[PDB]
Amino acid sequence: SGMERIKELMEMVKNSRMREILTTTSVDHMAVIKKYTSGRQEKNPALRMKWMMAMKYPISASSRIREMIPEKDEDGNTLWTNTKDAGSNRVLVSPNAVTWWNRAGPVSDVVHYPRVYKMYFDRLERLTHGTFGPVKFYNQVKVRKRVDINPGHKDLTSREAQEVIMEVVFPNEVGARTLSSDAQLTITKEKKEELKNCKISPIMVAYMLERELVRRTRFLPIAGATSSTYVEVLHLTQGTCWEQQYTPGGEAENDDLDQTLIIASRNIVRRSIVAIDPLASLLSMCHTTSISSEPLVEILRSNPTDEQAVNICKAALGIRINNSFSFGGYNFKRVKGSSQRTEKAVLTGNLQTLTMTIFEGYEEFNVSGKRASAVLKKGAQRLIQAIIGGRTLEDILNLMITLMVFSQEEKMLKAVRGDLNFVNRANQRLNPMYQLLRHFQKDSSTLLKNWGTEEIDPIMGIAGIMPDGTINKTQTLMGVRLSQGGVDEYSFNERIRVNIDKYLRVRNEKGELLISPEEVSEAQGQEKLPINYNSSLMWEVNGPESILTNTYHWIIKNWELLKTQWMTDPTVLYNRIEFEPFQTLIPKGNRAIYSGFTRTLFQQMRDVEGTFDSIQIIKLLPFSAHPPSLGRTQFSSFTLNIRGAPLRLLIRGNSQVFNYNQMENVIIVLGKSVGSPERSILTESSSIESAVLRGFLILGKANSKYGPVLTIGELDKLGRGEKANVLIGQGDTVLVMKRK
Amino acid sequence: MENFVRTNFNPMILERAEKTMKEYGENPQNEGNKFAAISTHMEVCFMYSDFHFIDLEGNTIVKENMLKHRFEIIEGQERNIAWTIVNSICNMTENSKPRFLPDLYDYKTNKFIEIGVTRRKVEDYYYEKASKLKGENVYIHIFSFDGEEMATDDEYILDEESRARIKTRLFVLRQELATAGLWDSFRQSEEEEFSYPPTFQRLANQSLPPSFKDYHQFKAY
Amino acid sequence: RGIWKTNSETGAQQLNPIDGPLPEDNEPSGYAQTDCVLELIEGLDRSHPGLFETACQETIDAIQQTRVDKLTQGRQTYDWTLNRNQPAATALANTIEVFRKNGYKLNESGRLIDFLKDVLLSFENDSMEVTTHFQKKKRIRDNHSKKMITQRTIGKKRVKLTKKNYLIRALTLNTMTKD
Amino acid sequence: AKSTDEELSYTITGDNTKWNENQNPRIFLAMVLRITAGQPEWFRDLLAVAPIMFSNKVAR
Amino acid sequence: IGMASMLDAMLSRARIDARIDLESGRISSQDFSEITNTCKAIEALKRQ
RNA sequence: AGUAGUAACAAGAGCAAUGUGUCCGUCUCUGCU
RNA sequence: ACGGACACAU
Ligand SMILES: O=C(O)c1cn(CC2(n3ccc4cccnc43)CCCC2)cc(O)c1=O
Ligand SMILES: [Mg+2]
Ligand SMILES: [Mg+2]
Ligand SMILES: [Mg+2]
Repeated sequence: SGMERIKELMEMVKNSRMREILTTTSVDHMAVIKKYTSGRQEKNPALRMKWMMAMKYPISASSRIREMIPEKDEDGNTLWTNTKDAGSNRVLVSPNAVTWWNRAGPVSDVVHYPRVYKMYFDRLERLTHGTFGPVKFYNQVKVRKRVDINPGHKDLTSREAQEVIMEVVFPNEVGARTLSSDAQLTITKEKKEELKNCKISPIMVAYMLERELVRRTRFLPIAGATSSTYVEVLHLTQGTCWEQQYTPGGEAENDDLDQTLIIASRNIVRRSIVAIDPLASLLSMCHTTSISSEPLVEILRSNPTDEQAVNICKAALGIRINNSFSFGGYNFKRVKGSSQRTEKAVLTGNLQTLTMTIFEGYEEFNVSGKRASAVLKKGAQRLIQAIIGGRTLEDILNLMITLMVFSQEEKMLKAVRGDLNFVNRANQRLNPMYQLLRHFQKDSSTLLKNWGTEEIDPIMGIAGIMPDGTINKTQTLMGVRLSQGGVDEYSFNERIRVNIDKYLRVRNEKGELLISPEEVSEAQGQEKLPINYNSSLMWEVNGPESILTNTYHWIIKNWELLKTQWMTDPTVLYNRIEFEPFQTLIPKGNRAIYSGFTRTLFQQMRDVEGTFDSIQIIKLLPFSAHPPSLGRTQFSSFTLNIRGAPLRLLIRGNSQVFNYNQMENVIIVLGKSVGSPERSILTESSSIESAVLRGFLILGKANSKYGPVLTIGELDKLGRGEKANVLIGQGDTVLVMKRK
Repeated sequence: MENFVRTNFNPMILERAEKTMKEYGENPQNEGNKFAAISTHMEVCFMYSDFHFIDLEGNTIVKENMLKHRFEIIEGQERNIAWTIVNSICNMTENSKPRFLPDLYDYKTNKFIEIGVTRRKVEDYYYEKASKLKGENVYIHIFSFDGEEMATDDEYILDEESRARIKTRLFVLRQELATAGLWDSFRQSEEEEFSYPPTFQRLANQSLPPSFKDYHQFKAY
Repeated sequence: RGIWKTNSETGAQQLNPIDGPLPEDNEPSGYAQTDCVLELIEGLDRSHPGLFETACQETIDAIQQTRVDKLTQGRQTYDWTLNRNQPAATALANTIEVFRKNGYKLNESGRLIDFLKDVLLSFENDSMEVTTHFQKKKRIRDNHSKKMITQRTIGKKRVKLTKKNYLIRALTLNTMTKD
Repeated sequence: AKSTDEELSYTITGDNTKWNENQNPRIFLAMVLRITAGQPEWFRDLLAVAPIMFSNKVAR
Repeated sequence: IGMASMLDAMLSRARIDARIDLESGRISSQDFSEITNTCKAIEALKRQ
């Protein structure tokens, strides 16, 4: 009842050394004296186990084995022996005693293993009922990123889950801190009701709860899906040259499917506009695309996902549009106006150079969901007017932080205090608009006194909010008011009817241009579930790193066919649909200026004989997959958007993107070998070149018998029969003549 | 003062006062009037609970010497010990857990008790204490050297004799602070440091670039 | 090519190459210039504004909440009370025992910074009194090989360190070969 | 990315000769004092102790 | 965590555990008195 | 002799740092088809 | 949280 431990403490206190230790050691010093060890350290346990298992008794167990396991086997083995001491509570045990217990010990009716290790049985249930597709062989472009190896609880973070575990298992030891969430409280009451009358040790209960509730992450090289059920089978699903198609056993997660529907929508939308019919291609790809081995159009008829590119895929089919987008989890529904996106290089509050994406153009908003409402008048970097509503008085105060992050003026971008790294510890680019969100939730005093005040007229139906938390009726902040009733429901939460056209601009029965394809967010996220665009319009796995390698891999094996199309009737070659998903990597204003340069380079390779570089026709060819312009400008590199970072591709020589390797006789793209082009080096390696400059011929290396040096942009005022020395790029000079 | 407190309070009161000051990181001789105020708080918290029992029938009695105490004393213990007591009580009587550590717990009325002792007026420190403790169902009780005491919502769970004895002891202590003169400093008294000792100061002076003779001269440079 | 001085506290010969003569070849040199180091740290602060202050604030928050038993996280630690390596928790327990035997009881609060204040205050102690492991040898006969061997029996013993000996042991790094 | 196209780029695969023997605790003292500039002086004195102790160390 | 000694922590925990067990009816009054007197004997030794 | 290699073993006290990352756990015998 | 193993640098 608790009498035995106080009698034992009396017995120990009657010893003098024990009493001095128990009276002089504090609870903090007990952590030090608990790990006190005065013997020699045991090293090398592998070697020690190798030779200790040759002995008869390598195992030390408690003395109760003398009552549970006999001293003699049926075969005559000795199972345990008493130690060299006399009153030791410890015996030396043979592994034959372990085998005796496993074959002839007491059978128990109560086993605890499927409950304590329920996580691993969940894993085995996911594997056993899983399905295997084929194996495809291609160059896997893995990217090292942080993923979840244990998903944890959705309502908890790791520290909140550890505090829930302490409140459940050891409730009288939690100390000063309380549980600061209602989710913590519901999980705590549920786990306390679940774990009543448990004869398991509390530490094993705590570790079982940590396997259930605590989210663990690791940096792993992932090629495909990144949800926690595709990460446990990462050794099975991917390798260096192969992909095993695997669907785990069981029902998928909802928030995982909601995310990967958006990523698959944006790929099909961005692929479609560089087709000659952007609607007929989007319908051809939506009906064949599958997510976690489930078709797309059956997901697009039951999902409440409110996103811009999802709405193109539904308005093409016929599913009704719930027109809104989501920042922070709230429905940010537009009303009126129109904008367009184009990024820029702006400065932030912590003196860091940031590449933000700001929506330039007027947009009227009705932002409302589940706790409040807001009618945000807003244009270009200007929170003009927001009559914000609510239900409780405090829930308006947190949503006040929500709208003022989305505003992005020249006030909130320079009213940031603290340390807000938009990169991570691996120099990985975090998206900026959600980093100001999680920062201003608790640091809000810089967003209330830098925002200032604006004068208003005493009209009824309007309240106010001050910087210092005062509800007011004379003054308030700039562009933010407070209403009472707000805007009612069943107009944001109605899925309205719309119609689509050939170029995917989505307009309703009145004619509101609700979605244009130019308003699609051109980001490449990594999906939680795999996506099989089983179509002849895409490649095997999408991704900007994969579109680069697979396009050049296809030109290299089809080079015997494509070189003949290049030699005669070349405009049939440029119009290939294999070349079309490569154009999603080029920015929009750069497409016609690159094909006009490239085809002008390609025509000078034809009118000048002997200047046939098959390694440079390959490199420039998927930049001609567009109707050209007549803009006679000079380029030394072509930029390519991959994960936000514009990779350059040099017209002359290797790069980090297109590297030809003379040693292996191969073209290396992004570190992936994409095959030997033709192996025609002896016909190649010429002197005169024609596909580097526009209207100019490189004539060998540098020579100063013609005058000074120029650069690539300063060749505009030249004449006939005039040669020069030009910095061509990558630290070298060539003799260059503007021809006839 | 110092010897006043050591001649006026019991050895257990001064022992818990010295242990409290050490736990909060301050010697009793550096802060003497704070030591006297801590011994005052401890003595009032002990006179609130001494010889006050609950019998087997649940009726509170007062004794001189098979009984259990009415109050659990939380002031004086170490902070994690006091939080163990408070957490065990809040888990038995399923109430809300107080945000700050209280001073007593009453098993009869099932309530946490907070004790303030002031030299100033009772009502100003009472309103500042009820503002500091806004949000909890504690029972505040302010005593003064003046001879007035304030309860919470004018309700009393202690009897008349014990509260009169507390006010008698506080009046005697206040008059004892006057006759030795130390009521002027008493009634008008309401960071991390890391220095170098001299041997390490000379080691610091010998650890510089060769054109500096002093560690502080180099720190200024 | 640096300056030689005798330490006033330990009595040791100390070589100061800092702000020494600039090197004249490609040999390894220790003549670091203090102004150039300060210029580089100033440039690191200029390219990263608010970095040093954030890192110092995190270190200030971590100093106040670090216990003494963090020092038990180590592996084999030079134990100055034994003049030998011991495990880290054993070495810390011997140091705390010797300190509290000598009147340095700030580390009784359990914070690491009070232990560090005791470490700095113990250098003023004119005579440290530590417990040392001595041994008692005895010639016995081995019973399974019939060879006269030496029986070693380790006991504890109290000695008195001087101030300079304690200061030399407190600055002592024990060495061994990396295997 | 932070390069134009008329630029060579070379990478040194570098090590340093006798790294720990050519470092200096007095330089570490100057580094620690400049990093903690404008900080509380107890904190600057606490963080200076380890370079001062390594400037006066002996090796058993 | 803690600054009190191990013995004071153990005696405080034993007293509050016996009191909560007597409030919850999980021990008797004689067991409560015997636990509290064992704690007082340990404190009589700890004084010396 | 031999192992070995900048210093040892060839019996008669067995000397394991710091930092970072990843992974796992929670007290009289010798037989690898 | 603590421990063990392995890798790398010093
Ligand atoms: O410690 C408490 O819970 C508590 C502290 N006082 C303040 C005093 N005090 C006592 C210890 C202590 C430690 C830090 C700061 N003030 C402290 C007691 C008298 C003088 C100051 C007052 C109450 O009413 C309390 O309930
Ligand atoms: Mg108190
Ligand atoms: Mg009080
Ligand atoms: Mg090196």
